[PDB]
Amino acid sequence: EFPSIPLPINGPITNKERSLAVKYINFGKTVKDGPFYTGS
Amino acid sequence: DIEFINSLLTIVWRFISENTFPNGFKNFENGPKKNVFYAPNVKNYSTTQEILEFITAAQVANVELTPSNIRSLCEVLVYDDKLEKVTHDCYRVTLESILQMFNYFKMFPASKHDKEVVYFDEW
Amino acid sequence: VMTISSLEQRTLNPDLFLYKELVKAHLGERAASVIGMLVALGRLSVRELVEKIDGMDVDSVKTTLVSLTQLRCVKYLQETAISGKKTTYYYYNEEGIHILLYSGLIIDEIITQMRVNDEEEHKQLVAEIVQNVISLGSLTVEDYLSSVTSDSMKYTISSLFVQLCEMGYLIQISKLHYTPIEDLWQFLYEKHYKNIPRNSPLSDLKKRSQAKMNAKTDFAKIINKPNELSQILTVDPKTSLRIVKPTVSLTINLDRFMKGRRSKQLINLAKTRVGSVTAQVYKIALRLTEQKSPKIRDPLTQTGLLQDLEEAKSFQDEAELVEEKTPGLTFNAIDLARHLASLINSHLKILASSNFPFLNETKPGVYYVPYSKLMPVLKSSVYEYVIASTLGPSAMRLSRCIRDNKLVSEKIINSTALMKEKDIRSTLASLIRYNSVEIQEVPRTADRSASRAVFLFRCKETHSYNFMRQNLEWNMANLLFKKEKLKQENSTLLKKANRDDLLPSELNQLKMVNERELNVFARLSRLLSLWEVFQMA
Repeated sequence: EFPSIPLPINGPITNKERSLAVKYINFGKTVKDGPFYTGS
Repeated sequence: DIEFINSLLTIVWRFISENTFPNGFKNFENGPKKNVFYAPNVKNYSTTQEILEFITAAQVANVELTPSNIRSLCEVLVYDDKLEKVTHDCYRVTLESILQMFNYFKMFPASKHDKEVVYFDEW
Repeated sequence: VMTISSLEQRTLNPDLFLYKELVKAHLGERAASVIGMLVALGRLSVRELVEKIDGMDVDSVKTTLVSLTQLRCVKYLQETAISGKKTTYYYYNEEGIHILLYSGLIIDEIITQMRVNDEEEHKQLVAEIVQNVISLGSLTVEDYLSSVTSDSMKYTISSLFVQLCEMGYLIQISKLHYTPIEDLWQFLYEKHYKNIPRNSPLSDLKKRSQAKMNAKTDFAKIINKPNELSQILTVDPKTSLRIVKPTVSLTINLDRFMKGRRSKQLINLAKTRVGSVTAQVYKIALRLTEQKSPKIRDPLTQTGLLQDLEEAKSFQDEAELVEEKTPGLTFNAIDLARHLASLINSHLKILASSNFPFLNETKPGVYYVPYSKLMPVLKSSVYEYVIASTLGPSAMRLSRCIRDNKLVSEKIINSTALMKEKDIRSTLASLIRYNSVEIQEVPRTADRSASRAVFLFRCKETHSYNFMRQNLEWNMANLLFKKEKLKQENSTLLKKANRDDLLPSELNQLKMVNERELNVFARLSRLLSLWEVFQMA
């Protein structure tokens, strides 16, 4: 793209905390399957 | 300008780091800095004309005998990137000694999709 | 043309696109429609939402307000007029949206908070009830225990339930937190002003001392009732085990969680200037003084303050008196920070002499942490390390030497540490665009030109802290919008992955997008840990 400029880092690849995002997506799915959703 | 400024900064930072902290306990973590200074004593000092003595111990062969103006200039140079300069001119290298060897930022970057740049193109 | 670099959300939506994207991934699409009108307009009633949505009716608006009240995302405010016709009013609630924002970082700290009983109870006892409190809102005990059948181990939840509300998070439900901040002060500003009879003027007002000091008095027990309270706690039945009252429902508190979250930035400052073991004993001395701390800014001066300079001067002085006069937080003695001898006292003296403003102000020998005199140093020590990490260390040395004096001139930077006109004046233009230089010119002419003028470089605060805060908020809004865009290529893959709970191209499709869906949360947690410092005073 138009930007390629020096190092916006604090974005590496080594997670070490994969279960934390599992807790994130588990909370997301439990709010997704709640009694109230108010979709569409 | 431009290399001898970095040379003088390197040697005065090395002298501060070897003056206010021991030598052989920086590159490893075996009871660090002798459990630093063995629950530190009342020593807690700095150079106070000793840094100009370490200057005088090794110089270039030219007009670089500076003191009392470039001394304060390098002092201001070392309290806007490093040493805090509390009274008694006390100097501690605790973060620059780690940066010379915010942590654990390895394995960067990727050649792929989003963040992994999120910079200008403003966001 | 070819807008693929996401330019179409540049100049349409800061500071509300975050609030719309946090609720679109959690509460459907109809709640985003009303929360995009509560933020964009202000206070508006039910029918004012109906005549503004153009696509929902009273059957649709009132259905969604219950789902937003359950997650305390909408503040109630019932009011009336001078002629009558009492109606209902609604604000947008940012604390509930922050509860939806973190939502797993809450169950990150609450797991690593208990003692020796480790990895036999923090998998299904507490981790299944705390996420149910965060997900379903206000919960009681009797409606939760009906979900289990043949409750043999029915008192195992009670021991972890009395322990959790003993030191914080669990709290009595929002009988006060749905009422807004400003009307709680404005109704109190009037109901102790209209009962004073006619008397002497005495410089024609005088009650703008008396009554509002009275207001301050009965502000103090309004906030203090949602805290550690003896109405729900210390209930002792006869010939039985100690228990709390299970009848009333209870929720979580986002007031002790934030002061427990500030401790991580305090430890990150403690990595500077001292080692690891001394940082560990400062860590445990900080964790012992969590739940009694003065919190991030009280609602006393959040709104209603019309900038009375005597009151604004004396508010930061009386907070020092709150900090000095505690019921036990100042008692950071030897017998309190070694169990929960002289060597740790020497390390604590090094903490006193570390010269960052923590663990200072100690006359008799018992130590205290100055929370109020630390916050500019906390907000500035992390602000410098972002220009250094992203833009450059030379720009960090420059932006520190703008503040090393006040209003540095032109020919003063190039006297220090670097030559002239090579990248000194080049990184200034890379820092005017981030509200971190704030140029100010003075001419000698009569029409304020730029040729016959000189430049003055003063680092004006509270403009660099807010622009980076809005930048971090809009990066967070960017990160969740792209995540819900790649979900559209999985509506025919993840919904269809329910009838069984090999086509190896799906190994590069299903099990390839999963870590692509994980590494956005993995850095959203770091965005959260980097953004919090600009909203803790």
